[PDB]
Amino acid sequence: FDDAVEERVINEEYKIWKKNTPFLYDLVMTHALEWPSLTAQWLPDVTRPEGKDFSIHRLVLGTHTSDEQNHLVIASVQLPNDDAQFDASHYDSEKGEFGGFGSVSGKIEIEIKINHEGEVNRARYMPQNPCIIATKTPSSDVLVFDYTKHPSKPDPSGECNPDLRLRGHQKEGYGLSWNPNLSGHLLSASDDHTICLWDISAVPKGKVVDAKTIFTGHTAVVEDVSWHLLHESLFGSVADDQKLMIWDTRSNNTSKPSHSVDAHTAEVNCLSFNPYSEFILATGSADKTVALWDLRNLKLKLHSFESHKDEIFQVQWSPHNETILASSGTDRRLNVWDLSKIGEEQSPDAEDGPPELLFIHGGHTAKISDFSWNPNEPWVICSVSEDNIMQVWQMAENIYN
Repeated sequence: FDDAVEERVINEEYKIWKKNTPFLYDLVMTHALEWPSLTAQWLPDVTRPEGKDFSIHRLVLGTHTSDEQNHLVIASVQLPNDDAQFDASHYDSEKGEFGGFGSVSGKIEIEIKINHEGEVNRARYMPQNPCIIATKTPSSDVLVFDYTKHPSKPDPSGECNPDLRLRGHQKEGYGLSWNPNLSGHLLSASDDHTICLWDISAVPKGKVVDAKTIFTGHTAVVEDVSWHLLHESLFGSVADDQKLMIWDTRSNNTSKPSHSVDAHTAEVNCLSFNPYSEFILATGSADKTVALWDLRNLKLKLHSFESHKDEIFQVQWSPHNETILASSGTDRRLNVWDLSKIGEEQSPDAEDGPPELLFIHGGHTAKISDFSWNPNEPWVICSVSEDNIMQVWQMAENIYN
C-alpha cells in the first residue's frame, strides 16, 4: 500500500522531470538493459571514428538475475563530439527542426557478455591494464577476467572460467579497489568484517590466489574500500560500525588502522578520495548525508551535505573538477555538489536546497545502484537503477558554466 502510494507519486514527479529535460540537460540517453546492473564504470579508452560527429565510449556493467545466466558485460556508447551540431537527437528525439526527420541519437550496444557465477556485485577495471576486470560475487570469491581472453558470445554450457580466483573472504561484499600506483594490488571489503588485499602482479593469469594480508579493524560488515590516488601505502575503509578507517600497508598491525573516525550516525556505505586534493575525501551514509574529511585533522568533519531522503550507497569525485562530487542511493536521486558554493546566500532558489547542491538528477524511478563519471567527456554521467534502466546524461552547460 506504501509501495503502491509511493509508485503513483514517483510517476507524478517523473512526468514533470521528462517535461523539464530540455531546460536541465545538454544530453539524456535512456536504455533498458536485459537485466538490472548493480555496477557501472566507464573504461578509460575513447575511439573517434575519423569521419563522424560522435565518439565510442565503453562501460563495464553486470547482471543481477536470480536465474543461472549472469554475465559480466561490456557495452559501447556513442556520445556527441565537442565539434558537433547541437540538436533534438541529444534528447532521444528524431524530430526535424523544420518538419520531417532530424538526426538519430547515439547508440548503446552490448559488445561482450562473459558467464558469471552469481550476480555481479561490483566490477572494476585495473588502471594499469583496463582489459583486467575484478568482480565481487555472492560466493565471497573475487574473480578476475581478461575480457580479451574470452568470446564476446557467452559459453552456452553455462560454466564460468575466470582467469583468477581470489580467496580469503567467508562472505560476499561490494567494495573493490585497484592500487593505481602498485599494479595488481587489489583490496576487497566483505560482510565478513574483513578487508582482503591480493597482489596478482606475479601470478600467471585460471589459478586460485590467497589474500596477501587481511585487515580486521572493523567489527561489522565492511561496505567499501578505496586506495589513495597518490600515496601507494594508504587506503580507506567504511563500515556498518559507522567508522571511516585510514590504513597504511607499511604498519605491521593489521587489526588497528592509522586513524579511526566516528564518521556518521548510521552505516557508512561508500568513500571516495579527491583526485586533485590529496588531503580530501568524502563518505556516504545510511544517515542520508555525505561527510567531507581532511586527512590532516579527522577529529573534525569539514562539512555535511544534506538533501538525500534515503540511504546513500555511492559517492564519486568529478574526474575533471576538484570542487565537484556526486552521490546516489535509495531515494532514486543522484545529487551533484559544488563545495565552492558552501556558505553562499540564495534567493529563497534557497527553498529547494542548500547552495552547494548544484543539481538533482530525477531521471531514475527506481533505486540507483551505481554511477560513473565519464573520464573523457566532462559532466557526462552513467547511472544504473534496480528496474534495469541505464541513463547517460549531462546537465546543461548553463548550470555549471
